[PDB]
Amino acid sequence: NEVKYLYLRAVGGEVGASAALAPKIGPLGLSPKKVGEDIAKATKEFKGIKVTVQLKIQNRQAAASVVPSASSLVITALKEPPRDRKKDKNVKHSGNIQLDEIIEIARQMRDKSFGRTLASVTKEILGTAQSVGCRVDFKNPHDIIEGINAGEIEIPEN
Amino acid sequence: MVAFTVDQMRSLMDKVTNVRNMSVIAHVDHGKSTLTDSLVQRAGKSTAISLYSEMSDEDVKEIKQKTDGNSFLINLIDSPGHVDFSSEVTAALRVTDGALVVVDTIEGVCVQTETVLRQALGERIKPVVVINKVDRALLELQVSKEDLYQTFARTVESVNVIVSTYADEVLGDVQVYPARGTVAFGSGLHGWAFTIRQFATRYAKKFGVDKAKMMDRLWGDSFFNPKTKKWTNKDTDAEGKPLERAFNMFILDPIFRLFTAIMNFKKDEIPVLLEKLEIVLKGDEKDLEGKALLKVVMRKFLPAADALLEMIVLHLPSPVTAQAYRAEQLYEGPADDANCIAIKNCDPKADLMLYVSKMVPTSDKGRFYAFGRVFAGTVKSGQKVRIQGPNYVPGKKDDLFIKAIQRVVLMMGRFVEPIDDCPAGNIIGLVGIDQFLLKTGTLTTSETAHNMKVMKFSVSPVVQVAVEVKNANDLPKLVEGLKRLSKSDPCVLTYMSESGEHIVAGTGELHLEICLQDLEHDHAGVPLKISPPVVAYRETVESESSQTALSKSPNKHNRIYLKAEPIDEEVSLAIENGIINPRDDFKARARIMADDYGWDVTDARKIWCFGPDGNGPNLVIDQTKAVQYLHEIKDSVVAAFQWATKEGPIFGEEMRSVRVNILDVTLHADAIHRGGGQIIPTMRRATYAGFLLADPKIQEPVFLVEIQCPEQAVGGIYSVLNKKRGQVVSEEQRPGTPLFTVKAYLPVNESFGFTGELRQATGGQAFPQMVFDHWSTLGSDPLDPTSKAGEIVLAARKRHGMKEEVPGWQEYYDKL
Amino acid sequence: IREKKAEYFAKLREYLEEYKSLFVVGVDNVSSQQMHEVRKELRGRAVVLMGKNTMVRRAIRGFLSDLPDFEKLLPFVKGNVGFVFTNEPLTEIKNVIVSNRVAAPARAGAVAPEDIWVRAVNTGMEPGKTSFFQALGVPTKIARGTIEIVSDVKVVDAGNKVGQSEASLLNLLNISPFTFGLTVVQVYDNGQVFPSS
RNA sequence: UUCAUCUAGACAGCCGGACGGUGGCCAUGGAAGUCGGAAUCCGCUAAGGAGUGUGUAACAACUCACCGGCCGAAUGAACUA
Ligand SMILES: CO[C@H]1[C@@H](O)[C@H](O)[C@H](OC[C@@]23C[C@@H]4[C@H](C)CC[C@H]4[C@@]4(C=O)C[C@@H]2C[C@H](C(C)C)[C@@]34C(=O)O)O[C@@H]1C
Ligand SMILES: Nc1nc2c(ncn2[C@@H]2O[C@H](COP(=O)(O)OP(=O)(O)O)[C@@H](O)[C@H]2O)c(=O)[nH]1
Ligand SMILES: [Mg+2]
Ligand SMILES: [Mg+2]
Repeated sequence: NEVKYLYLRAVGGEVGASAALAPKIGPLGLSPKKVGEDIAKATKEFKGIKVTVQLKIQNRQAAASVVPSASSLVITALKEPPRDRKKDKNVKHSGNIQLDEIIEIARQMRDKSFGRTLASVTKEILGTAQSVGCRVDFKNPHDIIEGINAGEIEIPEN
Repeated sequence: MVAFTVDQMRSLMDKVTNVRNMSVIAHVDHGKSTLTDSLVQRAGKSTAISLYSEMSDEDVKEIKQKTDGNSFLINLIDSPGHVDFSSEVTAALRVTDGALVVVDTIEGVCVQTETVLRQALGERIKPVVVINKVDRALLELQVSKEDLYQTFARTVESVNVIVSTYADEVLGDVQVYPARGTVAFGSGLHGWAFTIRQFATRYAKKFGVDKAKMMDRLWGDSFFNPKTKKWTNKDTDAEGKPLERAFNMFILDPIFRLFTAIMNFKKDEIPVLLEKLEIVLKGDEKDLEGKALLKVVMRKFLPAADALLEMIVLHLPSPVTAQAYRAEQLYEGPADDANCIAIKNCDPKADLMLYVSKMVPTSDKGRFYAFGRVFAGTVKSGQKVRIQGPNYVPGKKDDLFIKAIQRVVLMMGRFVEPIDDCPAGNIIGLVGIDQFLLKTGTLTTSETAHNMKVMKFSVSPVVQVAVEVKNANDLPKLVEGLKRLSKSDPCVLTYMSESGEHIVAGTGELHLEICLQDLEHDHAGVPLKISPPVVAYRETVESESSQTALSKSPNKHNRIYLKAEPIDEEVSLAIENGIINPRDDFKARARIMADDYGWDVTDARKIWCFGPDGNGPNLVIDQTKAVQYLHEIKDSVVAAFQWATKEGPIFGEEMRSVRVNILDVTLHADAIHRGGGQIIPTMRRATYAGFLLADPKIQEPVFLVEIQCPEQAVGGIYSVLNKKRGQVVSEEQRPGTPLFTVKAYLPVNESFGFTGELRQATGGQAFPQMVFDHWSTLGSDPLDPTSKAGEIVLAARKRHGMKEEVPGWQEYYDKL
Repeated sequence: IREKKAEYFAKLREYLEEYKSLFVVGVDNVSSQQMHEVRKELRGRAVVLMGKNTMVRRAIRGFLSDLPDFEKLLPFVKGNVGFVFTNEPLTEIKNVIVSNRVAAPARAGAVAPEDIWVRAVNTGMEPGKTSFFQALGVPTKIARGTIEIVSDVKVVDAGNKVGQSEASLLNLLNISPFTFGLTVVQVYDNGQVFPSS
C-alpha cells in the first residue's frame, strides 16, 4: 500500500521458493501464491536463470519485473540453450556473445552504472562476463577489454 | 470450601454465566502453585480445584459478559511449567476457558512462558497476566521505585509481543494491559498482590476522584505534579527537578515505605503507616520482627487472594461467550449442524457433548475416573451415553460403545464429590469408564454427534528407551505395568520395536525418567533395566551378483543358479503401501509393475513370491529357460525365500530391495530327490551366495523430523543435525510468527539423545517431532569390520550371540 | 612509486593550467558512494581531483615556476580537502557540489551533535522488534499489529557518543541525526581565491 | 647480513572513507566477500580484496587490507651468531 520495494533473486519462469518471499511479503497481507506467479510472468524470457526481480508492492498488488543485472542479461542474451540441471556440478556456460550484444547490455545498465563513457560500461560488463565465464567474440573478455584500451574495439559513445 | 453443601456446589454450578473455567500457566519455577495455594488459602499432576468468590453490584456490572448474580465459581487447573509436560497443559487448555499467566519480575518472560502462551492463544484463550515475586525485586535486586516500574513495563510489553503475534484474527483486542486491569502485581509467597484497578478504588474512597479515568493515569507516562495538583502527561522538566509518575508515587510508594520501615526496624514508624492504611492486627502480631510482620501486613494491606479472583471474574470469559467463537475450532464437523450450534449455545438441554481428556487415578489399580468438560446438554448419573473413540467416524462401524455412567462426580482437592447431574459448560468427571476409552474421546447422546478435535499438543514422544526386566519370569508384570502407565500418563507411549523390544516413549528426559521411575516402583513393582533401543536394519545389494551363485542340494541331484538385483526404491515403496500386492492377479499387477515402474514386462508376469512373510519388499524372479520340473519345486523355493529374506546372511536381519533372478535349475527326475528337504536348503544357500556377491550393504532407518523453533535458536538445529549426520531438507516460516519449521532426515542410529542435545543447543525453544520415514543405504561395506557399516554388523552379531566374522560367499557356494 | 607519484604531478599540472576555476572542497565524513555521485553530477562540466595535502603543496610549490599566482592556493590546503576543477557557471557548480548532501546512517561511536529523540510514532515494524525498544527503555505498545512508542524518549544526549544499542534502534527507524556532503572552504578562479559566500 | 619504506611526509598512534556493476560463476535446503570448488574482472577513483577477520540460517551490522586527515625523522621485515 506504499513505496515498499523488495529485491529477490529467483530462477526465471518459476515461482519463488516459499522460504524466499513468503516471510517478507505477507506481513503486509498479500498472499504469497499469486505474487509467486507474478515473478513467473516477468521472468518468462529469463527462464532458467536466477534473475533479480523488483517488487513494487502497493494496494495488495506486487509489480513484479526483472531488474537488469550484468550476469542475468549476459547469459540470457546468449539464450543459454536448455541447461540440464542434473548434468553435473559447476554448470559451465561460455558460448560466444557478440560485441553488439554486450554493448547493448551496457546500455541497459548505463543509466545505473557509474561509467564516464559507454566504453567504461562495456569493459565493465566484459569483466562481469569473465566471471560468468563467457567467450566474447571467440576471445577472453580481458583481451577485448585491453583491446578497447589500445584503440582496437571502439565503442559508439551514444 | 470445607464441605459447604453437596447441593450448594451443584446449585452454584447450575449457573453457567457466573462460572470461570481457567488454568494457571507459567514458567517452571515462577510460583504458580504458590499463587494457586494462596487462592485456595481463603477457601478453608493437575486435578481441578474450584474457588468461590462473592461480588458487589458496582464491580459485577463492570463485566463484559452476559451474567446475572453476585457470586462466582472459579474452576482452576494447576498446569505444569516443564516443557516435558507440555501435553497435559494442552489437556488443561481444552478443558478450560481462561489462563492466569504468572510471570517472574526477576527472570521476566522465559522460554516456557513463551510456549504456554502460544498454546493458549492457539486455543483461543484469553490470558490474564500476574507478575509474581515482586518481593524479590524489593529485597534482592533493591530496585528503588522506578526500576520496578520499568521492569513491569518490559514484562507487559514482552507478553503483548507474544499476544500480538499469536492471537487469532477473530478477537484482536486480547492484548494484556495493567490499565484495563488485565495485569496484576504481587508476591504470592507472602500472599499479597494488587491491580491498579483495585488501587484506583482505594484512593477514590478518600480522594473522590473518578475510577474510570484513574486507569490511564495510574500507568504509563502520567505524573501527578504535586504542589500544583495537575495530572500532567509528560515530565515537562517540572520547571526543574523532574518528578515521578503516578504508578511509582501512588501505587508503589506506599508499598516501598512499608517495606523500608518494617525491614529497617523503625518501631516508631511502623504503627504510624499501619494506622493510616486501616489495617487489622491480632493479639500477638504487635511483638513481631521483620520478614514476618512484613508478610502479615502485606497480606492484610493488599490481599492476593482478593485481588486475583476479582481479576478472573472481570476479564476472564465465561463458557457462554467463548464457545461462541471457539465451537468451530474444537468441532471438525461442519458449522451448520445442530450439535455444532448446541456447543455455541452452551444450553444444558441439547444433546450431550462431554470431552474426556484425563484418567484420574483412584488409589485403586484400574478405576481411573474420566475427567473432562461438558459442552452441551446435562449429564445424569445412570444414563445411556454413546462413547466415541478418537478415530470414530459416524458413517461406519467404529469405536462407539453404548455403555452408561455409574456416577457423575466433582473434582476438588483430592476428594471426589458425587452429584446426580451437571449442567453444560463446567468441569465434571465420570465413574464407570476407562474400560471403554483408552486415552481421550467424547461422550454424547445424539446419532449425529461427531467427536470433536483430537486435542493436538505441541510435543510428541521423541525419547526412545528400550525396557526389559532383569528377571525373565517377571515379564507379564512389566507389560501390565506398561499398560497401566500408558493410561495414567497421557503423553507416554508404549509399543514394541521391530526387534522385539519394549519401548517407553516420552516428551523429554525428565518426563521419561518420571515414567520409568513409575515403572520401577509404582506401576510394575518389578526392577527393570533401561537401555537404548536396538535399531532394526535391512539388508540390500548394490550390484549384479558379479558371478552366478551356484548351490547344490545335500544329495547333489539339484543345483540352483541365481543372481541378485538392487530393486529400485520407488518399486520397493510401492509394494509396502499396497500398489504391488501379491493377492492381486498376475499379468495385471505385472502391467502396473511394468508400465508404471520401468521394469521388464516378462519378468513382471513371472513372479514367484514376495519376501519376507509372502508380502515383503523383496522379489524372486523366474529367469529360467524351459526346464522340466520347476512347478513342483515352486512351493519349496518360495518357502526358502521366506527363510532367506527373514534372516539375512550378513547379521540375520530382513532383506530389503533384493531381487533373486533364478537363471537355471537342474533337478532330478524323481520327486523323492527334489523334495522340500533338498530344495529348501539349497535355494536359501544359493540366495545367501547370490546376496554376498552383489556388493552386500545394510540399510538404516531414517527419521523424518520437523522442528518448530524461533529465529534466535534456529542455529542449534543445524549444529546438532550436522553433527548427528542429519540432512536438512526444507525450511518455512509461519505467517506473522517468527517460528521456523525445519524438515530434515535424522538417522535413527544417531537419534538417541538427539532431543536432549537439541534442547540444550537451542536453549529449550526447539520442539522436535520424529516419525520413521525411509531406509538409507550405507555406502561403506558391512563385511569390513573396521567400516562404519561393518561395526554395526559386528556389534549386532555379538549381541545376538553369533560369531564375530561373517561367513563369506565361499560358504553357500559350491564350485561348479 | 616515484613514476606513479610523478604521474599525479602531471595530472595536477594539466588541470591547473586548463581550468580557470577550481573548488577547494572539504570532504570530511564523506562516503565513497557520495563521492561517486558527485562526480557523476559534475561529469562533463567538471572534474574532481583529490590527493595528499603534502603532495599537492609540493606540486603547487614547484609549479609556481610557470604559474606563480597559484601560491595562494597552498595556505588553504589543509585537512581533508579536494579540488573540483571547472570552466562553468561556478554558482551552478557550487550548488551541485553542496546539494548532493546525503544523510549518513547513524553509526555507533559517532559523537552526537544534538539531542537525538525517538518520538511517539507508528514505526510500522513488526512486533518482533520490541527488544530493540526494550533495550533502550523506550515504552512501546502494539497498535494495529505494529510497534507504537508511547512517549518521547531521548535516546542519545548531546555530546555523549551514539552507543551500539542506541545506533541499532536508530538505524531500524531511520533517525539518522547527522548529514554529510562536500563543503566548500575556498573558491579559486581568474587567479584569485575567495570564500564560497 | 640482505632487502625494503621515507621531507613527493616513512613506522607507530588517533580520526574519516573502505564503494558501484554485483546476490561475479556455480552447486548448497540456505552461502549475498567471509561452508566450499574454479575464476582474481572492470568502472569510479586519493582508495578499496569478486574480500583479512567478527557475525548471520542467509541478509544485516562491525573490522582490516587500500587511501586519506593529524604529527614530523627516521623506520620495517627476514635472517646470522
Ligand atoms: C509415535 O512414535 C512412533 C513413530 O512415530 C516413531 O517413528 C517410532 O519409530 C520406531 C521405529 C519404527 C521403524 C520401522 C517400523 C522399521 C524399523 C523401526 C525402528 C527401528 O528398529 C525405526 C524407528 C525407531 C524404532 C527403534 C529404534 C526402536 C523403530 C522400531 O519400532 O523398531 O515408532 C513409534 C511407534
Ligand atoms: N520471594 C518469592 N519467592 C517465590 C514466590 N513464589 C514462589 N517463590 C519461590 O518458588 C519456590 C516454589 O514455587 P512454586 O509455586 O512451587 O513454583 P511453581 O513450579 O511455578 O509452582 C519457593 O521455594 C519460593 O521460594 C514469590 O512470590 N516470592
Ligand atoms: Mg508446581
Ligand atoms: Mg555463510
